[PDB]
Amino acid sequence: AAVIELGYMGISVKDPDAWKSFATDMLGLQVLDEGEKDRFYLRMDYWHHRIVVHHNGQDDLEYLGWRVAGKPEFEALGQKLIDAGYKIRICDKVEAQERMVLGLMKTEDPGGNPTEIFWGPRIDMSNPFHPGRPLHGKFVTGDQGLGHCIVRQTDVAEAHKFYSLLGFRGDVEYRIPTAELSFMHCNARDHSIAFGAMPAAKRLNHLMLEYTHMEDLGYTHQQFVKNEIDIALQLGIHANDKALTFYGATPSGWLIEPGWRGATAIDEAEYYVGDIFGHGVEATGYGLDVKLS
Amino acid sequence: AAVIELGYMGISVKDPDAWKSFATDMLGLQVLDEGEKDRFYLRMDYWHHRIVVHHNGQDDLEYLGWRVAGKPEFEALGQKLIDAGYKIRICDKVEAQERMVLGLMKTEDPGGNPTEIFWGPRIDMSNPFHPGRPLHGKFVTGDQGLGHCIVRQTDVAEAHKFYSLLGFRGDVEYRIPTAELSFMHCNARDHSIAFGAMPAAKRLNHLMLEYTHMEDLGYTHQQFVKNEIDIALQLGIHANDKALTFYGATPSGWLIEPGWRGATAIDEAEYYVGDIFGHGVEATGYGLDVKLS
Amino acid sequence: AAVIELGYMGISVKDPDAWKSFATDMLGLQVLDEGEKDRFYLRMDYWHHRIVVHHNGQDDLEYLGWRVAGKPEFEALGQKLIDAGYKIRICDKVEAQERMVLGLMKTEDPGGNPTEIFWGPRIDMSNPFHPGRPLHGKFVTGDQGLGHCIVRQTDVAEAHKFYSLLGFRGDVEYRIPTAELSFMHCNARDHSIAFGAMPAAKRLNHLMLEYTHMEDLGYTHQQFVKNEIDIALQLGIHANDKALTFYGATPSGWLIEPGWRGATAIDEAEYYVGDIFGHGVEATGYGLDVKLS
Amino acid sequence: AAVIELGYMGISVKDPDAWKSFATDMLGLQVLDEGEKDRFYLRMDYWHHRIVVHHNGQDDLEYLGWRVAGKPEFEALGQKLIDAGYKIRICDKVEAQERMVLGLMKTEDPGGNPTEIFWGPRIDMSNPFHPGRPLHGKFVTGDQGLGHCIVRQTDVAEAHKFYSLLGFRGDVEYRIPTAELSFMHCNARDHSIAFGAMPAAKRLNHLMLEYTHMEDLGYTHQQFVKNEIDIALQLGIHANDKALTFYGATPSGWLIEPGWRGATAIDEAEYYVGDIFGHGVEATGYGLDVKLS
Amino acid sequence: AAVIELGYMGISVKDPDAWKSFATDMLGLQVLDEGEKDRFYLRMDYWHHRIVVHHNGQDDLEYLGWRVAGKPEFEALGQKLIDAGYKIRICDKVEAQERMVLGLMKTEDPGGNPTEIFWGPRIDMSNPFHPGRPLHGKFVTGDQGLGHCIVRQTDVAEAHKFYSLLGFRGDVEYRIPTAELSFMHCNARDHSIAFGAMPAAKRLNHLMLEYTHMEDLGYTHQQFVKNEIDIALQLGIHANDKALTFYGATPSGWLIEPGWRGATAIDEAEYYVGDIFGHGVEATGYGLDVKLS
Amino acid sequence: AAVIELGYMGISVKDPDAWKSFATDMLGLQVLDEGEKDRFYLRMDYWHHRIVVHHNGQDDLEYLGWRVAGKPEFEALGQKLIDAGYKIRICDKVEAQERMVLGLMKTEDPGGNPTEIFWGPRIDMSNPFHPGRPLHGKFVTGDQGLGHCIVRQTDVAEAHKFYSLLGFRGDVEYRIPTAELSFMHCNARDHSIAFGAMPAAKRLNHLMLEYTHMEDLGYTHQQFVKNEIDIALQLGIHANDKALTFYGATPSGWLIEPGWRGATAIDEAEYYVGDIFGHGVEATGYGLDVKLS
Ligand SMILES: Oc1ccc2ccccc2c1O
Ligand SMILES: Oc1ccc2ccccc2c1O
Ligand SMILES: Oc1ccc2ccccc2c1O
Ligand SMILES: Oc1ccc2ccccc2c1O
Ligand SMILES: Oc1ccc2ccccc2c1O
Ligand SMILES: Oc1ccc2ccccc2c1O
Ligand SMILES: [Fe+2]
Ligand SMILES: [Fe+2]
Ligand SMILES: [Fe+2]
Ligand SMILES: [Fe+2]
Ligand SMILES: [Fe+2]
Ligand SMILES: [Fe+2]
Ligand SMILES: [Mg+2]
Ligand SMILES: [Mg+2]
Ligand SMILES: [Mg+2]
Ligand SMILES: [Mg+2]
Ligand SMILES: [Mg+2]
Ligand SMILES: [Mg+2]
Repeated sequence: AAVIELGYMGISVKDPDAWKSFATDMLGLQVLDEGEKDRFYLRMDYWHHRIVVHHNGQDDLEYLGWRVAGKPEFEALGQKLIDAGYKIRICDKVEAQERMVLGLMKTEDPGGNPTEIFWGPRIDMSNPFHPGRPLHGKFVTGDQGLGHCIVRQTDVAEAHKFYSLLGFRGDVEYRIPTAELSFMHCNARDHSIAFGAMPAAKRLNHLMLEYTHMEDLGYTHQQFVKNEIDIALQLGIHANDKALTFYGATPSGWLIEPGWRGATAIDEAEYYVGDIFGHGVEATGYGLDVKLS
Repeated sequence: AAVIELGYMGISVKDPDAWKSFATDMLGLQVLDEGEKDRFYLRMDYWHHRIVVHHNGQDDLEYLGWRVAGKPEFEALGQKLIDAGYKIRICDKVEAQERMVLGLMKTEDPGGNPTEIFWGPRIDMSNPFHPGRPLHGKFVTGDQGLGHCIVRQTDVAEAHKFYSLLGFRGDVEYRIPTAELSFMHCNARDHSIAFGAMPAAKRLNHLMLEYTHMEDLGYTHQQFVKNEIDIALQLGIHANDKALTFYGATPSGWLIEPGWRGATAIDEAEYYVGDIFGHGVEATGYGLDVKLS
Repeated sequence: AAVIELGYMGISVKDPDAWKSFATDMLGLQVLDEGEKDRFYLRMDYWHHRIVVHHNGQDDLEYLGWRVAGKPEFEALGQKLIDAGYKIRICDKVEAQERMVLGLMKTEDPGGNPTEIFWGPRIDMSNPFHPGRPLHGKFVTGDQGLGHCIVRQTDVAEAHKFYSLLGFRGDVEYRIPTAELSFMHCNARDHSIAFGAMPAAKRLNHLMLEYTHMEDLGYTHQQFVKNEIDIALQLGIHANDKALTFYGATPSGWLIEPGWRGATAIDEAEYYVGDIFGHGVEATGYGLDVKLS
Repeated sequence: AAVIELGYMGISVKDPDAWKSFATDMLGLQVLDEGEKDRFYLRMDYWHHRIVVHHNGQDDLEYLGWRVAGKPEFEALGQKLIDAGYKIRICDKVEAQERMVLGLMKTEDPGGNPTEIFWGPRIDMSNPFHPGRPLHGKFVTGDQGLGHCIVRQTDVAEAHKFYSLLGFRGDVEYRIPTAELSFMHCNARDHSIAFGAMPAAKRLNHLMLEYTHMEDLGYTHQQFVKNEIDIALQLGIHANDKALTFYGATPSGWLIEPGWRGATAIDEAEYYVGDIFGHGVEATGYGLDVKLS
Repeated sequence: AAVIELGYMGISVKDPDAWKSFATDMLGLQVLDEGEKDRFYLRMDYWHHRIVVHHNGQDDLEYLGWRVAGKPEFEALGQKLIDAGYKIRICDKVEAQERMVLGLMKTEDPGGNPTEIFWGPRIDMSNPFHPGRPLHGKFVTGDQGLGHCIVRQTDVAEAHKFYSLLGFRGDVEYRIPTAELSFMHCNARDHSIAFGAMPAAKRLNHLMLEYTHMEDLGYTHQQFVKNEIDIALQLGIHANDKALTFYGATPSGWLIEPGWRGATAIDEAEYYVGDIFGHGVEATGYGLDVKLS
Repeated sequence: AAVIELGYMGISVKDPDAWKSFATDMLGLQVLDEGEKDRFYLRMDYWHHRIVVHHNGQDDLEYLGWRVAGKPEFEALGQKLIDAGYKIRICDKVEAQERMVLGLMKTEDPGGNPTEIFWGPRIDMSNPFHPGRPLHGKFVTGDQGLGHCIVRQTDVAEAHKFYSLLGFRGDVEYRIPTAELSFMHCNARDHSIAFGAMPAAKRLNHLMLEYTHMEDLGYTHQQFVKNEIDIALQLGIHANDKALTFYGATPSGWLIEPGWRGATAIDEAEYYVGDIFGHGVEATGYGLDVKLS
């Protein structure tokens, strides 16, 4: 029994209108508004949603939702967490329905990040993805889940223990002149969660979303430049996942990492002291002032 | 040890002559009459038969025959069922020979549906399938077994427990505005058995048979229309298996679901609130008045 | 730990000169004479040999040599046989060297057939196979071992227990109007050993050797016809392995089954009541007077 | 938990300048000098290095570095070695940093060869391999590690026990008229370590490095001939790995075996009494005066 | 008979030392100096050279060398040019040897650009490409020739007539708000020559060289940024060839266009009014101040 | 209409017994003796023969036999040769039958080498190739014909004109420090005929035969070394065809070039000044004292 993907994430925001325009125009995500007073959804694929956007918010992560294959794996992982001393709560039907899942449990990772484990997402096969702007392609999701994030941790060894229990694999992959960053995978995506020991004002450092087409990544980069949105780290290729990516500001102040061409996760641990090219610092103050080239 | 396919099914009918004409002309199945006073066979492939048609009957399912790989799996599953508290009977040679199998056991699922577990079907490699009408292609069988059915259940959780013990995987896949339907697989066929909590006059709701060719599905649909046979649900594509199918009346009053292009089963649970298109209700009273589009 | 192929076989013969001419001209095997007074070898591939031909003999099987992957599997299987009550003898270096293997043990199957289990065959990569007559192709060996045989058994259930312990899988595959024949596999070859309950004057009923090319099978058949050698069963295709084969007399009186186009073994048990075509009886008295078509 | 590749090796040399010229001109390896007073590095691929060359040395092997997938396998193998009675030392951060690995332990094989087990090599993805002379291709490394070696052993059975514990598989593959040589694999490379019982003045008999291109192997052979460097064994093809190789003197007196076209390791043990062609003795005194053709 | 590739080009430069450092460090080309007083060579592949760099020069193009398949095509094209009224000179052996070709003719295109047509380039298969800095990959050459250029033309219709006679195909592909640019191909490279009506101080506007690997393109871009070399047009993707490219200053003042992922030429004419993304103007004065996004 | 392969060759020899042993043991060719007093045949494949060996001979080439597709191409090429001023003779049935072809014409190339053009070779599909020694593989023939040769020419331009008329393509490919050698192809074999201006005592310089397997080439090389047969040029790889080959003496004094891994012919002319590696001179006096490395 193990987590198999980053299924969904919840964020809260102070400016929902800015977020709708940002998500659609700058990224190509689809806005779905179900008429709820306090939230809307962002789509990437056939799932009803991948991101829940809550308003009256704190401009930060609200929860990560990690999928397991089914009820037997849900029950086994729950018991594993209990046996290891972690505190979990199995949610009732109302709470599961709020997330639009068949089964749901809530806990917190060792860094304080609200963590949900679920099975049975709602897939709207009748409602194909329709991007918020014209796209050459689509997003890479499927068995790789929605993307990845770096989140704050206060104790890297304890974080690693928790994510290992959940079925993730990975360790320190960068020693940057020394800062150490750890990257963990639960499927073919090179990593789904990553972290280090750096102090951080927010739970969320960045969210990476992956395009199928280089043309969409480039156009997104151009949208950031034309609209004069801060780029924290310039275009570059990571040594671990081999993806072409950049990092730009969101209206909430944490970063989005649009990217293209991520490689398959490997179980064999290796480490690097820098990236392949690029990812030079441009705008500062976003929690990623590392020297990568 | 696990069930690996829906190997055969037995039905009983009040009008065997109507069933011969229906099976051959409307569906393209092959009638095999071995001169027995009380039954004949329907073929789909090289197996001696896939369906036994008993006459002097009740116009309903008589038994489902689930295959295991061999004697060791047969013996292991038998003991598993006994240990879990289910009542089984290991059949003698005469009874096994009646079904034309090397080993046979009989039991009943929690909904009262007679359930057989066997190994070693008779394959007539010398006698290739010869359809009851001209076909462009053939049927999809092989590792996927003969097809799938929905059968009546009175306790969904108990049904799920039983089929899980037998090696099936699956859960609720549709929440239709709320009706919940569960679908379970034991091989690459998207599902082989499915059920929900709806009251039903018959054990059998429908049997799905899959053509290799769209042209045969379309011609079958045309045969139903031309002969003015009730179509309960119109052409459409299911969100789970992605197959193009419709549902038509059989002479016994339960439905046949001829189809084409079923997708591979997945172990990762998801659910839907509707189909991709179609499957609108036409004729009523057949136990499937759900809103799928 | 399991047997992985029929590695070699030993036979003894009354007329070694006739056997050399037969093996080369009629079958295309390669004769290798190492100058030993009491034996010579037959080759099929890069192995030093696949068949040892002893002279001053009884015109029957002397031993079957079953390969395991290595020493750990050899030791594990030896202990398994001991624990189950079978009598084995681990051979010393001289005896292992006689067979040209790294490790050797000797036992007897429940029908009295001398049975050897070994690891580490001698492969003469420096000495490519050179057939005893011109061939269009070569033999099918590799992961499938040298071929298959039917051998005499006195207790089918005990035979099955023994071969199952050794890692073989399979059961009754033919019910011929009733005679039952069992076929067991230990690799991709449809079967490597088979048996039934019929009385037999010899340990060996037949040995099947498989050509890569239909042209070589046909030419071999023609050689039997032209030289007026008894054909016991005519050309035909088996329902289990789908191979085109015939059965002809050897100088020792047991049969050779030259063949072509054998299918991959399947773990799922099925049975047949006849072959696909052919295999009609021609010459009688060879222990295979079954009705296969 | 098992060793997955020969990750690195350390050697010590009396003439570092001769080694730089040899490695670059004769073999095409890349010299990397980090300004350390007592060592330099040789590269083959993206790894920071594959060979450490220590100076003020003994012209022999200093250590073999065997990789495991990650920390869990490192910890499991360490405990396995302890439980079996072997003496290991888990290294501190300074020592791990010396080797540029995330975790390191040191021990000695039963023949006295210093043996290191590590996880997390440093990969310089920013610094692609740049050969020390023009090459048509590159080296075969990746999942196959850097190459293979024969090292001295005093007790073959004890050596085999040790490498088996580490996850290697293999046994005697040559009986050369009798000398027995054992070859063990831990990945797809036909073998990564090999040994026999012959007396040897040095720990290291030879190191084999594999080119992707035959043209580079041939040019290397020509470089040895033109520069009048001793060739111990002439061009030939091995019966086990099917590679085209020759053996030439290094400035340290042990042999390099440049090669091309190695086959995939097999778990099924076989043995040979000679090679496919070539590998005739030319220069003597290098510890490989065997008759291979 | 037709031109099949841009085989070589000659340039002349005022600062050969700056060009050596630029070509090697910034681009990864290989410098080959044959000891000639007035020139050196740049390599990209197995050809003896692709670019001749003459010194005591004008910082501009000296000649384009267009390859034909062999002598029959050389002779046919020569006669075609003569028959159409163009002035050509068939070169003697000394002149052909200067270019290291088997046959050579010299002419001038309608814009005054010295144009050479040749067959039989010198290929140094013994001397594999060795880049002037470490590269992840190599260059795209082969059937696509060395790259492409834009050169000055004074009469677009006459230029088109000339290149059409030589076997090129293509027409106006961009109408940029109106400036019209024409692009012509002679092989699978999307184009090998292009031109428009804009006034130009130099014969050569830019030369495009294509990497096999995105990582090398990105590293080259980084080298331009780090060394503060003018980038005329920023990273972007062309609508015609779909390549990712940027344009940077050379020491001669004309531009290099390093790129990656060019698409196959198409014979069906289409046109665009802008690029896919990027190629925004940065540094001005380089003859490409067009609005492409 | 064009020649499509080197179909057969005739040689005459002073020592037929030495030639039988040489061809079989040293090369693996098959000797076929039809009981004719003055000749025997050598086979490589299903053709009745590829080489006719005449005795009472001159130890040189007697004729090259070039195949055309059929009668229409035979008639067209005959008329082409006549129209161009060459002297041909269309052979009668007896003469065609001597060569075992359906149609035959005889002429002489400009260097005096007897040249035959034919259609309709005799293929003995009933008699598969059986090599004169054990082989790992077979020969490369099929659409590539039997091999290639260098033959004497007195006027290279006239030779080129003749072979061009016959449908061959090619030109000078080596300028060896200056000696120029021309190589011409008529199918996918890199070349089938080659020549230069060097004086030669014999019509035939060498015949190249190509193995499918490197192992057979290496074993052949070893046979030459062990039997102390002159090797004129050592193992090496040609820059044009990329084949691994060496050149050894035949009993007739001209050379055989056994080889492996020839590349596909290219229509685009290029030239080289040396080989990739090897082909160093060993034994002299065989008409190939060129410097190739
Ligand atoms: O996705 C990533 C891969 C590698 C990284 C390496 C260092 C910082 C951030 C990184 C990141 O977001
Ligand atoms: O085969 C099926 C797939 C999905 C279904 C969904 C809802 C009702 C029946 C269904 C069915 O027969
Ligand atoms: O190889 C065989 C396959 C099937 C058989 C079925 C019945 C008798 C002999 C058989 C046999 O030798
Ligand atoms: O790599 C090798 C393969 C086989 C061998 C067989 C005998 C000696 C050395 C050998 C070797 O270095
Ligand atoms: O390679 C190119 C493709 C398209 C272009 C379109 C407009 C200007 C330059 C271009 C170029 O160099
Ligand atoms: O087959 C050949 C290819 C290239 C050659 C190049 C120079 C001499 C002989 C050659 C030859 O026999
Ligand atoms: Fe990231
Ligand atoms: Fe259904
Ligand atoms: Fe058989
Ligand atoms: Fe070796
Ligand atoms: Fe361009
Ligand atoms: Fe040649
Ligand atoms: Mg990772
Ligand atoms: Mg399902
Ligand atoms: Mg079987
Ligand atoms: Mg091995
Ligand atoms: Mg174009
Ligand atoms: Mg050529």
